[PDB]
Amino acid sequence: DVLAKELEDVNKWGLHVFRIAELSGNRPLTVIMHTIFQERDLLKTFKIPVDTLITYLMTLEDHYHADVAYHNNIHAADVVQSTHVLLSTPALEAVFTDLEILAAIFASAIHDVDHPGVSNQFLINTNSELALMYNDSSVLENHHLAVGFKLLQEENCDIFQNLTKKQRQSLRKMVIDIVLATDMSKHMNLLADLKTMVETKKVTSSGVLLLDNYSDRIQVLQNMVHCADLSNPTKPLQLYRQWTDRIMEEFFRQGDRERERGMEISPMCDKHNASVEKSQVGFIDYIVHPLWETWADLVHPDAQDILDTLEDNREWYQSTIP
Amino acid sequence: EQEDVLAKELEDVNKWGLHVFRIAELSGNRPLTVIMHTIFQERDLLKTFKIPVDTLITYLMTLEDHYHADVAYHNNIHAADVVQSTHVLLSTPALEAVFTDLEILAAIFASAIHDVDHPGVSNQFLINTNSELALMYNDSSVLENHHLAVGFKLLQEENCDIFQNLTKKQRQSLRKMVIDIVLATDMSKHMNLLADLKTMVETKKVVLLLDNYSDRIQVLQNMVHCADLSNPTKPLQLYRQWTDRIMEEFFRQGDRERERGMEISPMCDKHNASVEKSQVGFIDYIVHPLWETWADLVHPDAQDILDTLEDNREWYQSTIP
Ligand SMILES: CCc1cc(COc2cc(C(=O)Nc3c(Cl)cncc3Cl)ccc2OC)on1
Ligand SMILES: CCc1cc(COc2cc(C(=O)Nc3c(Cl)cncc3Cl)ccc2OC)on1
Ligand SMILES: [Zn+2]
Ligand SMILES: [Zn+2]
Ligand SMILES: [Zn+2]
Ligand SMILES: [Zn+2]
Repeated sequence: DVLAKELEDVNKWGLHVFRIAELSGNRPLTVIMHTIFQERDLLKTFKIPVDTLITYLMTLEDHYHADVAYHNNIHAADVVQSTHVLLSTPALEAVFTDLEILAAIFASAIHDVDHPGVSNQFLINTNSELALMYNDSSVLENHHLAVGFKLLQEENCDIFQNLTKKQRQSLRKMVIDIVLATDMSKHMNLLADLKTMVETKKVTSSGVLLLDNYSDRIQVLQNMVHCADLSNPTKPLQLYRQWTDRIMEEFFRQGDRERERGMEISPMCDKHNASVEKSQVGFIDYIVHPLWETWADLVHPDAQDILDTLEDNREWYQSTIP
Repeated sequence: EQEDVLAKELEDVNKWGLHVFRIAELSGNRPLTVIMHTIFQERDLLKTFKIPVDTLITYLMTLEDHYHADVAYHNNIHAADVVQSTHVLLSTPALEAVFTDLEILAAIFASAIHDVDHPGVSNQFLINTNSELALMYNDSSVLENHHLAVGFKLLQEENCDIFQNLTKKQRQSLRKMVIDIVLATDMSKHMNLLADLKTMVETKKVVLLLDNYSDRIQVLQNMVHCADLSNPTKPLQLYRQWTDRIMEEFFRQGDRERERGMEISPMCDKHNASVEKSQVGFIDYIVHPLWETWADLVHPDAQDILDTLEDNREWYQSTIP
């Protein structure tokens, strides 16, 4: 009831995702995905049985770790809802097909599933079986994908059962391309290519973005989901601070884990040598703002208020460095 | 008698155009084991790396056992041949004293495991059928990722860890080079590999000089890549055998495709085949553009390899009706 009222803001940047998580009984990924699928009419279009969709969403969400402070179901829910908003941006109206929309949203939902709360390097340096399976290359991101797809095989979980072989192949390719691009090691080349697109940006008669080949289409989708993944600092300050607390909590636990084991502590993971505020400022300056400024140019002027909030939020963290 | 003829055949171990098919029959289908062991002795790798001999043999036999006997081309003879060809490419004068013993071990081990557990079908067939392997690897270099994982997993079998006396540092560095090398054996990576090698031939520093790890690995990746694509550069009676073997494997995949109502892959249709035209195309578009560029890097070391290639191409041409 109060849930239904929070869920009207689903098309809005700055949805109260933590409140939705409390009111859904820790089912933000399920309720938010279901709402977006109903709103986009994705069950009708792709003939998804509603019970199959809910069983799958529940299974997926169950495979995010409740012990993990940042890379859990709430963050998945947030990235999903953020991608949903970015997909609705005026400059992208009627640009992407239903299957392309479904891919970006499915990709967002599965994109951190079964995340252990430690980095790829931690997994590589411990010689984990996961690093062994994936030859030390995008270990986590390959795992998120294989889990997200594998869950379709559980009882009544195949939400794609009515898609044709061509649709399934197309969808699967797009999902893999998007999630593999969520590895930060790919950040600089994604951004470089977004920049190049902005430099040679074309618009149709209808005033929306022209993307006429797979390469450019997937590039934008990768950058969109990447933007959603890195959208925390662009959110209302009250939301951004809760995300900040959770990432640091998760980073510190990795640091305590590395310390116990006599490993080099990873950057930002030392709870005894932390500058949370200084780190948020550098994060915005070197990563978040460069990316969002380029996105904003791509979809000008749709994202202007997102960028203004970003810039407000950085100044707050600056004001609060000791 | 039969043990003596093997020994005299392995004397050509340092030569291009070893009689690898003879060695396969003479060792009782143990070409990878006998050729790897010979090369490890020839290079003093058992001493340098303090690999116990029983451990080496046990691992080599284990690895060899995980190549498929029923697979016409991507079996243990192919692996023995890539191993031996890499060994010969490593001994080229232009590259003398360039690579460390670990880098040598990396390239040889990578050659050895580069196709282990190959099912005889392409990545695409595995993708299209929704196989477990393609699901695990997200349709991305499915087989090559697998080859690596199997090669490394086999070290964990009883008395198989041939890197047990390597230090933590050596293990970390070897592992990273093997991964880099085998992953470049995916043909989807051929164009960027060639281009990158073309760039290095141009900004060539000289006995070749290699500054960073980017340049060191790039050469090793391309060397193993050349070893992998060396069949047409071999004495004709060997090349003819390799062509017969790849066409048998391709036609078998075609038969499986035809069977399943799938689109038959290029060169896999035995009812619409041009073995001779395809070989000339293979040389012109892939093998010769790469061997020409390797020959340019090691000038003049690969003249005879490149002459054999140009001779074999003209032979296959003559055979076109
Ligand atoms: C370079 C300075 C710097 C500072 C931080 C810490 O800040 C944050 C970092 C991240 C963050 O890095 N998330 C993340 C992504 Cl998008 C992809 N792969 C792995 C990870 Cl951990 C998500 C949210 C944050 O604050 C609310 O990360 N880098
Ligand atoms: C372009 C025409 C063309 C013709 C062929 C057939 O010829 C051959 C092809 C191959 C061959 O393609 N080997 C291969 C490599 Cl190096 C890497 N990944 C997968 C594979 Cl199957 C190995 C040996 C051959 O005969 C000497 O392949 N492409
Ligand atoms: Zn991630
Ligand atoms: Zn994420
Ligand atoms: Zn291969
Ligand atoms: Zn091969």
